[PDB]
Amino acid sequence: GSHSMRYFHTSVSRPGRGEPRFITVGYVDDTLFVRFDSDAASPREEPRAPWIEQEGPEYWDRETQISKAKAQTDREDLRTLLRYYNQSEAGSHTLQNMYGCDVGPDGRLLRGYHQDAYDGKDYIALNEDLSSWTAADTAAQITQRKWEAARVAEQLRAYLEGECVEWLRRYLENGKETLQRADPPKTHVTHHPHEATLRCWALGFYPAEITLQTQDTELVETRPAGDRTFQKWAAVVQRYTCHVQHEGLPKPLTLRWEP
Amino acid sequence: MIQRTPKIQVYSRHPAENGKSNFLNCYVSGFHPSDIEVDLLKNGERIEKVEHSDLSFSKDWSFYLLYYTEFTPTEKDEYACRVNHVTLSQPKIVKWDRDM
Amino acid sequence: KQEVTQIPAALSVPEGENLVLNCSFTDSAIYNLQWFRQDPGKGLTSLLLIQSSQREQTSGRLNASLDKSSGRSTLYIAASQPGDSATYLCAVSNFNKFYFGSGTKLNVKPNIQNPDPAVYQLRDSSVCLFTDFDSQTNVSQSKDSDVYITDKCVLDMRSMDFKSNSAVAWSNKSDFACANAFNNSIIPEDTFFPS
Amino acid sequence: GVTQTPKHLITATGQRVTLRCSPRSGDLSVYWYQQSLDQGLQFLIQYYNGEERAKGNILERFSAQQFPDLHSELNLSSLELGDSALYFCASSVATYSTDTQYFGPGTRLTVLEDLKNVFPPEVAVFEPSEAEISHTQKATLVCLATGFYPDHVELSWWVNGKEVHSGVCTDPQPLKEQPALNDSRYCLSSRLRVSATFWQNPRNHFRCQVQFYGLSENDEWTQDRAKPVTQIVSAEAWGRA
Amino acid sequence: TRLALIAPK
Ligand SMILES: *[C@@H]1O[C@H](CO)[C@@H](O)[C@H](O)[C@H]1NC(C)=O
Ligand SMILES: *[C@@H]1O[C@H](CO)[C@@H](O)[C@H](O)[C@H]1NC(C)=O
Ligand SMILES: *[C@@H]1O[C@H](CO)[C@@H](O)[C@H](O)[C@H]1NC(C)=O
Ligand SMILES: *[C@@H]1O[C@H](CO)[C@@H](O)[C@H](O)[C@H]1NC(C)=O
Ligand SMILES: *[C@@H]1O[C@H](CO)[C@@H](O)[C@H](O)[C@H]1NC(C)=O
Ligand SMILES: N[C@@H](CC(=O)O)C(=O)O
Repeated sequence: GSHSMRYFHTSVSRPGRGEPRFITVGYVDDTLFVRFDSDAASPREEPRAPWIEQEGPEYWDRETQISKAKAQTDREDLRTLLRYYNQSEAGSHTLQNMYGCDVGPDGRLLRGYHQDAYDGKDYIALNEDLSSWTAADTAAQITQRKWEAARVAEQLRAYLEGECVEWLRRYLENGKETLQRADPPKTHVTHHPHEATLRCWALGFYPAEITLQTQDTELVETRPAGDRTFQKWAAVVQRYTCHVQHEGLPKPLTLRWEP
Repeated sequence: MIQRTPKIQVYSRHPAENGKSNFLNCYVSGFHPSDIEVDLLKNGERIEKVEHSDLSFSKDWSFYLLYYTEFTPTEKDEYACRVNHVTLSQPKIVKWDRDM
Repeated sequence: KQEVTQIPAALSVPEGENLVLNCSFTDSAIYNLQWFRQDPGKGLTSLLLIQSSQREQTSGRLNASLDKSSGRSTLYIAASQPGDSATYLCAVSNFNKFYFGSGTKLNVKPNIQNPDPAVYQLRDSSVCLFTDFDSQTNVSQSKDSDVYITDKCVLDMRSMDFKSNSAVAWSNKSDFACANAFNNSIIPEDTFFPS
Repeated sequence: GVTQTPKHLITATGQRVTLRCSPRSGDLSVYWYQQSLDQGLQFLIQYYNGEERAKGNILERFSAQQFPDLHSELNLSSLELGDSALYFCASSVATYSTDTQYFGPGTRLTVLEDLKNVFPPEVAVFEPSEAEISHTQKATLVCLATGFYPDHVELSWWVNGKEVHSGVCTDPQPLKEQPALNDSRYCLSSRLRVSATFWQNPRNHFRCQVQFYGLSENDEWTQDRAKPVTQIVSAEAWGRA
Repeated sequence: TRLALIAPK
């Protein structure tokens, strides 16, 4: 079906303890493939998937230079936003950014996204027209007028419509064995004791999109097994049947607890 | 300032099989801010070499991390995971049983 | 490592001509590429800014392309005008480094529909003047180090909508006349030589 | 927009100069560039809100700073002949990779070994040709500047006391009088073509002005002839017949 | 590949 490439950034200021901690990661669909952490001795963008290691040094140097420039831009933004919100320089604050592009099975661009948060709340975001901003408060409106003046969206829109799609198309080709294959779950049900519980399990599946009494049912968040696979279970307190729907499954499987 | 309480889950990479190598996980998510302390315990004793994934967040900007360590399960050994956060008035320990 | 090169280094064309100015660079990890025009007095003025991920830009008669993969940029100038005469430089922005290229010096010659070439002698305050010739007429330099020949130079009388090239020659020599002042340069046969 | 000071600068080797720049109002970033013949336009240093941000291949003897009022200074010390160049200031709103810079007029620096060869120009106006008025129905007037060094000259015309620009041409570069001698004096020519009836009007004043940028009155001078300071030599011409 | 953009807030 459809695919995606995303880049996540996080800068957390550390007052009196030095320069802010910067961590950025890159995802194709739900697969991590690149990272950069400022808390390393020699900070460089490092690979996290086999299909990305084939890139030459001109790729990794550019990725490292862009990560370091974003860490520098964030350090200035932290101090700038203290002025905007009139906050003390003694407190830790967090700037998050996410940007990326959604492509369909045909390879064209479905949606481009670029959004920033400050202390966990939305700050400014590129609208889906890739041409206008929505700022969350009057301080973000300061950023918005500066970003409109400097024609920031023009570059974002060119990247999301152009470079983002082209490289996502390349990544899926070089990693078609791991990025375009869907691993179905390994479902089983257990019983935990005039009252008891039935637990519908789903283990080792990719991608993360999985569907398992919409009131009394207890459903945990999808968790990674640590080996690129995922897990999920649901519980309720023969007359019960848990529905299992996944893209890697031939049919939506229904299962009852075999005693 | 937004403060969100972490969702702690303790489990294992492989199914229940005592006597084979396995990976013990402690996946925290939905928390904010990022500053968090996560320790893995063996019979109440801290596990020394504990790995952790690279910090990242979900749609609602809440972070999520994965702490993991290779271990060999035992019917005798009881493992747990301690997570301390600013949202917690006291550290919360979540013990790992095979069927959860 | 960044090396920005431009071709050609100079360009002298008739007005109205579509121009192709080329720019090349060796490092593709740029933030943007710019085209500037430099006038001797006013300095540099940005004409087109192409964002990192963009492939083209446009502004009136100007249209520039960008190909980071091959490290090339082409500026297109449609229907060149005499007011476009300047030096055109491409600039790239790299990581903490800005680079400029050698530049293309552009001279857009106007169209003299009524050429009336002639050589006159101005009243010595000895100056000879070759004026009102077509833009194709090239004023060659002197054959002697004692005669000074300046290159052609267009003056615009916009109040009457008329332009005319001219070249000035002067020398301290006793045996110096305007009939032979520009004889080292190829001159139209219909050039009026008054007595 | 961006303004620089001084416009021109004549100095000797080993000296020290300060180049000043006031960026566009509201701009936080200032840039310095050196344009030379053998290297073209070369990026020296960039300041952003008082903090040095970026540097090209700036010399150890070059020193720069951005002040709290956002105006910038460039100090060039222990000067050499190779330091002769155009120095440009630019400014931008901030550090946006998507936005452009805005350049100033530039400062022209020529460094000479000694100021003994510095000479002011001699100016003379040449009245139009009688045979040209009868033929082209126009009158052109040529201004000539001779024997100046260096080439820091700005020629302008002044008709009837006020300055003009229409019907004016001026050589883009000065002309070397004696390309044999390496330290040859320069020459420059400019023409002013007016209507034949306007020059024939005997109550019209024509005056070409040559702003020669030479030494300052603060420099030393140990020669008996006049000190070649920044002056304005000009030649007058009135209507004839 | 990553986006090349410098845009202070
Ligand atoms: C400039 O490059 C284009 C290719 O992009 C080429 O077709 C053209 O001939 C080049 N022009 C010059 C003057 O080299
Ligand atoms: C600019 O030139 C390119 C190459 O010829 C062309 O494809 C494009 O349509 C031109 N853009 C405009 C606005 O004319
Ligand atoms: C014009 O004449 C000059 C000499 O003054 C020479 O350098 C140049 O090559 C000539 N150009 C053409 C097109 O003949
Ligand atoms: C130009 O005229 C001079 C006479 O002053 C003569 O000596 C010279 O040979 C002439 N040159 C040409 C090319 O006719
Ligand atoms: C430049 O030199 C002047 C002396 O005229 C001095 O006051 C100033 O501080 C110097 N600035 C720098 C940046 O070196
Ligand atoms: N020489 C002038 C006489 C004048 O204007 O006073 C003419 O022929 O018009």
